Amino acid sequence: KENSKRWNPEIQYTSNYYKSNNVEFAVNTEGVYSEPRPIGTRYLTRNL
Amino acid sequence: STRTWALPTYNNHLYKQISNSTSGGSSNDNAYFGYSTPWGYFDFNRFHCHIQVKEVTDNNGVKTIANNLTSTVQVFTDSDYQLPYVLGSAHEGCLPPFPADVFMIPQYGYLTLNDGSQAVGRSSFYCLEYFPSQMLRTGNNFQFSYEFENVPFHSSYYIPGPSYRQQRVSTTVTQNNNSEFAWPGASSWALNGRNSLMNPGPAMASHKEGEDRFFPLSGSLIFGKQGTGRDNVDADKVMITNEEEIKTTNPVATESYGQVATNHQSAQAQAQTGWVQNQGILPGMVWQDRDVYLQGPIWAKIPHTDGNFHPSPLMGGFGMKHPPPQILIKNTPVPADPPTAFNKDKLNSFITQYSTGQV
Amino acid sequence: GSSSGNWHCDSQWLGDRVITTSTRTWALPTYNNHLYKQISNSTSGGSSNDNAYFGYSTPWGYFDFNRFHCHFSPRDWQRLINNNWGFRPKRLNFKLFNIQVKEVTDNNGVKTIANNSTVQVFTDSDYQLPYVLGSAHEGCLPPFPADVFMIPQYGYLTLNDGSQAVGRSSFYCLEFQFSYEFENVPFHSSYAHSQSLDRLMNPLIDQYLYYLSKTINGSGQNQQTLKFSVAGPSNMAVQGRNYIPGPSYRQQRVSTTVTQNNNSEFAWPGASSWALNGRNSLMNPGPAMASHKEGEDRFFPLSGSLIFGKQGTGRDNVDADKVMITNEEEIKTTNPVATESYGQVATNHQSAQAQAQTGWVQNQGILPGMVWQDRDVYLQGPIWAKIPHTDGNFHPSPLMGGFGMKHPPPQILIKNTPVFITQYSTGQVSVEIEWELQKENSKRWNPEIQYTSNYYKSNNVEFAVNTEGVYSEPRPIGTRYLTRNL
Amino acid sequence: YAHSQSLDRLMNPLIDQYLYYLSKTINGSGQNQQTLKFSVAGPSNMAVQGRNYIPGPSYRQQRVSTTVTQNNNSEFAWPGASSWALNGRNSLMNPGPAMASHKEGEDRFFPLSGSNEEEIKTTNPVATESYGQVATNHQSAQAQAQTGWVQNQGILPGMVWQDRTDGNFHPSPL
Amino acid sequence: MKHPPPQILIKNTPVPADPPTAFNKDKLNSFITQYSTGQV
Amino acid sequence: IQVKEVTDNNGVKTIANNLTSTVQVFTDSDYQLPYVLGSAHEGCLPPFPADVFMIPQYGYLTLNDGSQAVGRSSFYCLEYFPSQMLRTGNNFQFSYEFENVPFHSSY
Amino acid sequence: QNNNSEFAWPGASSWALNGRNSLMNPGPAMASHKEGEDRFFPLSGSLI
Amino acid sequence: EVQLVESGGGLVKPGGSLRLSCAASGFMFSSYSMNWVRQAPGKGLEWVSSISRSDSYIDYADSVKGRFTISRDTAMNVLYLQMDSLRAEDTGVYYCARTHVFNMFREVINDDYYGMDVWGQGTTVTVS
Amino acid sequence: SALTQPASVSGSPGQSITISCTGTSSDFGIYNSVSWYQHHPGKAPKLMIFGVSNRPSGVSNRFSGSKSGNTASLSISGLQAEDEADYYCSSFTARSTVVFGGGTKLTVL
Repeated sequence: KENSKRWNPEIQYTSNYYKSNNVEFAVNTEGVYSEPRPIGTRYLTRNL
Repeated sequence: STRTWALPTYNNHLYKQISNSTSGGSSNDNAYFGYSTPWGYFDFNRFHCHIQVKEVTDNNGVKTIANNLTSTVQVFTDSDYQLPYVLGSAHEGCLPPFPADVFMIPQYGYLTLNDGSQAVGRSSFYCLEYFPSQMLRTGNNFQFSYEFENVPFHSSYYIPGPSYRQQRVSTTVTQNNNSEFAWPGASSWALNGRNSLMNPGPAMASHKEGEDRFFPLSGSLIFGKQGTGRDNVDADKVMITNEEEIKTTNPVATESYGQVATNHQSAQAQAQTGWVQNQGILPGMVWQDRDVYLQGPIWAKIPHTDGNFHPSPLMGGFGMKHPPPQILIKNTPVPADPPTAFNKDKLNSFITQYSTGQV
Repeated sequence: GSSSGNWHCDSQWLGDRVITTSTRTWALPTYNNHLYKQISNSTSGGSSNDNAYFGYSTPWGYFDFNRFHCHFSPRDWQRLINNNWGFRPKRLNFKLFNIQVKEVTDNNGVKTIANNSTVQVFTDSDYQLPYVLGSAHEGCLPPFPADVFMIPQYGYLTLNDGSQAVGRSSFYCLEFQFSYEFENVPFHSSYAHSQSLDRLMNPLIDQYLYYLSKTINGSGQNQQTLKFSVAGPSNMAVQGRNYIPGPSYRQQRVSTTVTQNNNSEFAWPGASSWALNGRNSLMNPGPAMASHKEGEDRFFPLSGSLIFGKQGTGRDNVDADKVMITNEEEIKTTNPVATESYGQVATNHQSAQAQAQTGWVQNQGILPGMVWQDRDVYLQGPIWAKIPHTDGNFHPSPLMGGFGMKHPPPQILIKNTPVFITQYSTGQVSVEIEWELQKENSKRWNPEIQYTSNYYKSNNVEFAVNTEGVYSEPRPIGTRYLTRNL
Repeated sequence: YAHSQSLDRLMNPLIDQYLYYLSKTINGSGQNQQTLKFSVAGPSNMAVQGRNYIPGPSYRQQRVSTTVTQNNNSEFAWPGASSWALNGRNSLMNPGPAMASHKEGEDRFFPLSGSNEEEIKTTNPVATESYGQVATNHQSAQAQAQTGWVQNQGILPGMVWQDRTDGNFHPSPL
Repeated sequence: MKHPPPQILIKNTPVPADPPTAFNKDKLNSFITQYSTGQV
Repeated sequence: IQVKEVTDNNGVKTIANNLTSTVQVFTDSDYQLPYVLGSAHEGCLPPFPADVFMIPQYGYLTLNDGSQAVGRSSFYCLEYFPSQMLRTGNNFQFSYEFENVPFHSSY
Repeated sequence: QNNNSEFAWPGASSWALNGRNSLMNPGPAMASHKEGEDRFFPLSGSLI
Repeated sequence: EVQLVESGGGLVKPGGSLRLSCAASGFMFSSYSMNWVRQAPGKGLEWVSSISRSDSYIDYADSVKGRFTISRDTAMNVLYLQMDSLRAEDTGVYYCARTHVFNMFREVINDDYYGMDVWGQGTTVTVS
Repeated sequence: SALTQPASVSGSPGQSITISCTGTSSDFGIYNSVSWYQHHPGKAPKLMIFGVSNRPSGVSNRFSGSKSGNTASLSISGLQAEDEADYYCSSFTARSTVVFGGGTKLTVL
């Protein structure tokens, strides 16, 4: 767990509120699941 | 109750986005976005409602149906209510009224947020494969027990209850105005700029005492007679239920609730009144719910929200925070022969298959 | 010569509970030179009858922690609003210590301040005083722990006719740590439904109910007919539905592009309002209703949105970009839009001689089977309110958001004992609220929406001090991000 | 008992709110002057402040004065009176929901069918007055903001009021 | 060291100058000039 | 611990004991602050015990492109750490245990 | 901005083993670009 | 890699009409505002029209107002500027840009303007 | 138009340069928007600065900006031959239009 006392808000991985034909990380009209972008594991911060 | 059911293979075992754009999306009021799942579901939700696997092959020009003993059927209940709840909209697919019938199990689909035919970021996609479920072969069975939460008795037998006025349509066509007022003259409630008909609306007597012929345009649930057509069937092809039992404590559906003074009298101004076309709740009102019919639904799910008032659903029956859980079912896909050389793509070739059994 | 307490600020995240402690430094002047003095608009000129007031100013100061950002860092709010579907304040603990009295002397032309005297303090746990906390006033503990704040003066209002008093009016003469146990209140719902109330249907199977599709065969005379059709996926507006959206009281629609707005002063003339005993009070913020239809981002209800203001924003007639106009879009699924009508109703009986006429419903009370979402709580917004003591109420949750209660945290009144002599005091204040949480259980496959800081390179970091030492909150953070089925 | 406060004045008179309201929609003069100016709701202007609760529901009564000269010279006793129609039978509303009898300062006016109640005027709307106003249209460059009066209002969330089968609301009799 | 001796942070608790006799929401910018001494 | 205040009366400054003042001191034993003690800065205790020294100011550098700050930047408010508040009669003490490290080699 | 020549294999970093030149992929863990140069990417040095 | 390619620029006598299309690729085209700007020969950039995220708000520079119509089909991401009643001043190079917003989930109704993010190389429209 | 910006500026490699555009009435930099663009002839214009001084992911650190009163200025440091282009400033306006300055062609010597 992150015990950090950092005051300002962290960066988080968010799915942008968007308007599009298809839903990211979900099936399209032909039933083909698709992953839109590579997802990193590094968002929260820690001191060096 | 017990029935015999038959479960086909829906969507070739695929999840497929569906929306109005596949149907063209003519009107903005009918826009929708959602998904369609291979799972079927059992719906016993209507009052009058109260494992064998087969395969198919094409041999020459004829189709031979054979037993398959090794194939399985996946079934699970949602008892945490984590899926969309489709049993509460009074869809078809219920157990048949007469036990000697054999019924087909309806396909499962769910709708979510949209703007037009597209999908906003907030819209969420649920994969039913991601729930745990029990897999049944031809000798296994499935059962569970449910316990209804406490709900008030259904009543079969100060100022009157609220009203939201419906247009008055008369069964004799000569009486009705000679114009197309089916949608234009209808009582609606608008949400997110999509006008939605008010049906059935609050519980209100359908007609004044003595005037049986007149009926509220969207006030009463309408049931089709046996064999009635899906599109444009005459009035004698449908049953129109009347609420007149409740006329004592509730206002008539086609009448104004009352009158209120619109100004102050004086020597220079006459006393004026105006009609109350709709009235919310006031202190002291009493009212009756809508009656339930042998063909009518039993329960609904109270949408999970901060607040609600008198949650009993409008169509009828017992509103419940946690209703009887959904029961989802599908036939586990058996792939055909894979190619002898590796190809990463998923297998789209499956054996034609269906199953049957009891409830 | 021995400190009476320590400094406590931190957040212990434990299971389904949170504990948020905050400590600040305060200064209490002497108000009204130790005198209870009547006040009314006649002192301020009494321009309008809508602004009439009567009441008393008291020398006592009081502590107001009622705003969220007192107890939450910008980080502790992020950690909270991303992973949880609800929260609520189980307990409260308040400690007041390190009392330091400083007497002021003006000698020759300079002022010298030296140590001294007592400081009276009490809490009202019988609620015999007026309750001035839940009104969204100023003077609450500062967000940034290194600030030093001044205690606001306590004064109250009562019955009036014009600026004069009446025989029924009351005059109250008010003449350290404690713990508090909140009463049970429902979890705040932090989430935005992934379904809409009208679309709950199954898109595949069709309903067994019928509707009236055609009232005439075609163009001509004596063409009246009744044709019924099935409600199904094709036409989804006419399907029978069990539940209907929440109530509405309409607001005017103001557009942030100043050319769109009508060229006239309609701020008070066109504002929705409710009249009480002849005094017209503006409707603010009003019932919970979404601000704008989907895809409309320049229109906001004129008086229905909590409007904050940015750091350094003046009191009077500040520019549009100096204020932060909150968005209540999250509740558009179960609630009617604030600038739109609730629906339509029939205004007459059709017949051979009369067409079917309808008219808009500009306000609707509660009807059986409605559901609605309450207003969202914001990082800067209030926490609790006192449900006024009356013979009846409906859904007491306050209209500005937060937890309605009939016994809210007691007021804490404090004053400098008169010795008169120029005097003031200072010290520490700590407040510890144990929050209870409701974890996020959802089965959603695709990733949620989350509150994330932005990556563009800039001179200042959001929610941090600039080169002058001035702490500033750039935008309101309201909590609905996680989604849940309807 | 009786309240010593009014619902709209529950505020602290000495302190500003942290909320802003829309002060000015027009800079002044004419033709192209249009601007959005926001101000703080505070002690000086107490009508526009934010409030957590709104008063009881109203179903309006006709105003009758005890000085027979003021009253209109017509038979408005039945036609004028508020009523609730049931089963096609009109029924006078008596006494009706609990509401104040008359505004402060007028002791000669009383609601026609609604009986004095002046004790409850703090949290309840006056019988002979509308509940408030609601905008009836979207303004634009081409249309002025219009507000129609609300003659009757059912329950809304967060209301409070004073007193005088399948379901019922606030069963206390009238 | 991965856990060296900790940092020991210290400051003089600000004691403001006299506050005004009317509430001003702004934080107090006027403090008594002060410093402290002692032993380690 | 001793506390003084400074007043300028007429043109001259006068130092006088303030007894009710407090001094806040804490340790960061969770290592949640930036740690600057390893950069060999000045401001250490003096080499000669008869010297009286001034206590240095604590400030910290974070991520930056040029002079501007990226979104990964941190802002630590030390007031958000629980600390012990000491008047002129109170004291503060703690102990520490060095983790196992290899002998420094002199030879 | 790239050079107009086929430098895909000749240009690339490699580690020869037993006489077989083997591309260095992905290689040691190293940042992809300087700040502002994010359009550039190391030839063989990132998972694709 | 986000790219917007303008097309349809050409030579049309004054009073004629030209339709300009912008083919968007690599990003969600319906989540962003999109707008056209114009660079006359030997002049600085000028702005023409705009279209919102949900198409509710269409804006026009004072000069071209009423002579141009901006709209996006959205079936296949593309943008369209209908140029009607061209003048001699409409010669230039038309660009297709998209206003850039880091977070599409608004927290406040009045959002500070951030400017255009992605641009096309632009097409040349010439009148004679 | 509506934003006065100098015709051309020039500097030797290595030297800082301040390009500054001014505007009239209130609407100059309404909300936070004063935005600086880099237009190379024949290629897509780039958004050097968004906001008064915030600069996007792609832009180099050398570019910077500030707005003092009625005047905003783009400050280029560590000048190079690749910084030669046209530079425009823009500000959103009260009617939801954007307004570009005439622009300054920076010729590095």
